[PDB]
Amino acid sequence: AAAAAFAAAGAAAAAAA
Amino acid sequence: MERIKELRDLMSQSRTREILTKTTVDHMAIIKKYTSGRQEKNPALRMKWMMAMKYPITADKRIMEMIPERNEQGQTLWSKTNDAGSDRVMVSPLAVTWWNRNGPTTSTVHYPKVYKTYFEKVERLKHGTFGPVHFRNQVKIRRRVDINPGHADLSAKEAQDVIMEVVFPNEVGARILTSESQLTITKEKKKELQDCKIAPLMVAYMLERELVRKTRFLPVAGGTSSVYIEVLHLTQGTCWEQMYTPGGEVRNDDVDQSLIIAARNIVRRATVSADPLASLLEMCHSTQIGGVRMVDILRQNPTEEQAVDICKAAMGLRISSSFSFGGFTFKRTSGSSVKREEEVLTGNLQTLKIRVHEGYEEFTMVGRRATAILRKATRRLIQLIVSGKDEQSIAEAIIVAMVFSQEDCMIKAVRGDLNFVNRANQRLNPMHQLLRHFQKDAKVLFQNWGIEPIDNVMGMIGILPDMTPSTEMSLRGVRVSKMGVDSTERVVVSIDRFLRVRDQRGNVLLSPEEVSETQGTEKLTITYSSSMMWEINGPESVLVNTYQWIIRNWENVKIQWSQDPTMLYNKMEFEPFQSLVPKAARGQYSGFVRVLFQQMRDVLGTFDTVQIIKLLPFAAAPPEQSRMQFSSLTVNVRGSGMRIVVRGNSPVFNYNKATKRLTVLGKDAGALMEDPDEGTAGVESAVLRGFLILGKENKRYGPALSINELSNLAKGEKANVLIGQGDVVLVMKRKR
RNA sequence: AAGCGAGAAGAACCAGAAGACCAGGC
RNA sequence: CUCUGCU
RNA sequence: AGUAGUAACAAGAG
Ligand SMILES: *O[C@H]1[C@@H](OC)[C@H](n2cnc3c(=O)[nH]c(N)nc32)O[C@@H]1COP(=O)(O)OP(=O)(O)OP(=O)(O)OC[C@H]1O[C@@H]([n+]2cn(C)c3c(=O)[nH]c(N)nc32)[C@H](O)[C@@H]1O
Repeated sequence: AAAAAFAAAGAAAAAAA
Repeated sequence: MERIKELRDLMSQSRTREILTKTTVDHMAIIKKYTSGRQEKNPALRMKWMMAMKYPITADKRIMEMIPERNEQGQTLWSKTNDAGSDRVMVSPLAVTWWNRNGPTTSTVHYPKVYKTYFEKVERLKHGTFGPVHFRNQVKIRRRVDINPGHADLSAKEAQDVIMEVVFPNEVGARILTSESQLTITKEKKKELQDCKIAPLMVAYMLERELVRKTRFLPVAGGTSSVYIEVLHLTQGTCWEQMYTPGGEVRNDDVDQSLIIAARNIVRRATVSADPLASLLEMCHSTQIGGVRMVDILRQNPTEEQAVDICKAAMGLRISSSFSFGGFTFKRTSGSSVKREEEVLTGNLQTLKIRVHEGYEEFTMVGRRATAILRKATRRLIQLIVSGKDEQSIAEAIIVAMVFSQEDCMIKAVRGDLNFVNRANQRLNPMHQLLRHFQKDAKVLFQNWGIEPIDNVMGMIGILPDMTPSTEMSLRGVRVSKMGVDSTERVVVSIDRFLRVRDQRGNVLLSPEEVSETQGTEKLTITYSSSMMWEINGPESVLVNTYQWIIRNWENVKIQWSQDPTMLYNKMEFEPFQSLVPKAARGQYSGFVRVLFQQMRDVLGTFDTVQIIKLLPFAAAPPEQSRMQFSSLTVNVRGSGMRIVVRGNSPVFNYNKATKRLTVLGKDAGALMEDPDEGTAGVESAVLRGFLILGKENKRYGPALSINELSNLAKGEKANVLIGQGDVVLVMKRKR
C-alpha cells in the first residue's frame, strides 16, 4: 500500500520529547 | 576443564597471580597491547633478512606434537626455542609446507559461507560479460563511491548487534534485535554457521565486511556501484574503457538511480536538438544501463522522475507525473511553477544559492507511514494537511513539507553546525542538507515557524510545536486529519515535438524545464552506442570530446568554416556542448561568436586556428543580435560556471605553443598541425565584436578603456582597451 | 542524496468547632 | 663458552 | 684498506 520509493536523509526528529 | 585448569595454574604463580588480581577488565585494554617489540619501519627488508634464517616463523606450542621435528629429508621443521615475547615456538617454512602437504585435513564447506563476500566477487566475475574495449579520452573525476554496499536495511549499529548475536550470543548484553531484517538475517546466519570451527573473530570480521556499508573516494568514470568499483581497474583506464557487465543480481536502487541519471542526461541533451522528440527517442533506443538496453527498462521500472516520465511518454508508456523528495512521492495535482536559482542566507550565517520554484502549486504527499495534501506558493506553505499514523510519522511529514516550502523562516531556522559542502568541498544539495539537519532536530524549526488560530474544524485537529494535538491553535497552515486520507494511477499522455507532456485535456504536465539541472553520477555504467560516443557524458567529458572532435576533423572543419560556416554551426556534434551552455546566454554567445567568425573571414589574414577551435562550439545555437561585449564564455559544469576566455590562455582551454598541443580542463585533446595561412602577426581581429586588435599599447591614443564601455567608440578611432589578464592593448573600431 | 571508532538503567518512591453577641452591605 | 642481527 | 659521509660500520654484550 502506502510506500516510499526512495527516502533520503536520516529521518526522525528530536522535537518529540 | 582445560581453561579453569590454566586459570588455577596462573593463580599458582605468584607474579601472574598478582597481575591477574590487581589488573581490572578496564585495564586489560591497556595491558593487552603491552609489547616490547616495536613496529618494523621497513618490513620488506626485515622479511627478506628473516627468510634466510632457519626458523623465521612462529607457531603455537602444540605444533611440536602435531608435526614431526624433521621430515624424511631430515630438515628440522621446528625447534625447541620459544619465541621472544610469547609462548610460541620458532618454525621454518618447511613446517608450513609439510602441513599443507600431509597435514590433518578437515571440512571446508563452511568457508564459502563465512567468506561470502570474496566468493561473491569470484562468482560475479565468473558470470560477468565482456564487451568491446573502446579507446576514448577518458575523464575520471574523483568522487566518493561504495566499495562494500553493506546490508542497506541495517545501519552500522544494527549490523554490529546482529554480529554479536550470531558470533557471541552470550556476550550480547542487554541488546535485543527489533528490526525484522535483523531477526531474519540473524536466523539464516546462525543456521548456516552451525558447527563452524573457524575462529569467531574471523567470522565477526567477515560479517562486518559483508553487512556494514563502506565508502571510498576514488577517481571513477563509469558506474559507482560496488559491482563496478571492485572491477574499476579492469573497466576504466586512462585512455580506454572496457565494456563489462558484472554477473548476478543488481540492486534495484542502483538501477533506478542510474536510469534517472541517464534520462536526465538524455532529456537535457535532447532539448538543444532541432527535433527533441526524435533525438530523445534515438538516445533511448541507443543507450544501455548496466548492460541492459534503456528502451526495455522504462517499461519495467516504475521509478518516478520527470525525466524518466518524459522518456516514458516519448515511447508511449503511461506516466505518473510524480517525483520523490524526502522519502515522499509528490504528485502535482494542480498548479504550475518555473525554476529559478536564487541566493539565501541561512540561520547559521551561511550563504546558499537555492533553486526556488515560482508559482502556486498543489501536491499530494504519499509516504510509507504518512500521507498529506499540500498547497504552496513561492517560498510560502499555503496549507498542509497530514494524516500520519503515529506522531513520529506526522512530524516527518510536517518537516518534509516545511523544507519543501523553502520558506524564509525555514531557512533561518537552521542552527548549529550545518555544512553544505562535503570534505571535498563539492557543493551538496541544499534541500537534502536542510532535510537531514531538521530531521536530526526540528525544535527550532517549529518554534520559529509560527502558530495560526484554529477553529473546531471537524476531523482536522491542529498540531502544536511540542507535537501534542490542539484544537484552538496550530502550526501556520498545518492541520492533522484523522480520516486517514490515502495517485498511483498512470495516466496516458501525449508528448509533443519539444518534449512537452500534456494529458488528454491539454495542460502541460511535464516539460524539460522542470527536469533537474544537477549532473549526478550513475550507479551502473551507462554505455552510449552512436557514432559520437560521448553524447550523454558529464560536462568535462563533453567539453574534452567536443574539442577533440574539432581537432580531428580540423582539415574539413577549416574548409567548411571558410566557405560554408552555416552548416558547420549546424553540426550536431556541438549540441551537447550547447547543453552545457546556459540557456539564457546561448543565443547571445552564438551571435557574438558568429560575428567574430564573420569578421575574421572578411579581414585578410588574421586567421587563428586556436581561436576557431575555442569558439566554434558556441556558434551552434541560433544567433541573437546584441551589442554586448563578452570577455569570457560561460559553460555549466557540475553547478559551476567555467569561463572560457575569448583572448588569452585560461585553464579551461589551453594551447601550449611549445608542444602546439591543446589541453581542455587538464586533459589533452591533441595537437594542431601547423597552418601556413594562420599568420597572426600580432593582430587577431577575432576577440571583440567590431574591433581590431592592433597589439601592444603605445600610450598616445588613450590610457586604457574597459571592454564593456568601449562600445562608445563610433568608427575609425583608435584607443587602448584593458582586455585580458591585465594586458592593455591598442584597438580600433573596424571600418565596417 | 549523504556516508570515515563505542552505550541503557541496581535498589525503591486532613482536617470540622459550635454557640452567642456586635458592626455592616444588600 | 652462552646470547643477539631493527631494541 | 674499503663502504660511507657531517657519523658511523669495519661485530657487540656477557
Ligand atoms: O540521486 C539523485 C536522484 O537520482 C539521480 C535520486 N533519486 C531521485 N528519485 C529517486 C528514486 O525514485 N529512487 C532512487 N533510488 N533514487 C532517486 O536522488 C537524488 C535526487 O536529488 P538530486 O538529483 O541531487 O537533485 P534533485 O533531483 O533536484 O533533488 P531535490 O533537489 O531534492 O528535488 C527533488 C524534486 O523536488 C522537486 N521540487 C522541489 N521543490 C521545492 C519543488 C517545488 O517547489 N515545486 C515543484 N514542482 N517541484 C519541486 C525538484 O524539482 C525535483 O524534481
